[PDB]
Amino acid sequence: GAMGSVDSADAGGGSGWLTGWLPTWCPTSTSHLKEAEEK
Repeated sequence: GAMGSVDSADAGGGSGWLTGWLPTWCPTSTSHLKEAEEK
């Protein structure tokens, strides 16, 4: 599985093609408090 790194927001989520039709390029991930794992 893939995972982001650091960003704020660009896309704002998905609806169709965003179901996995792009490379690691996904700044939409506004995460921060990832589960038990490497930060």
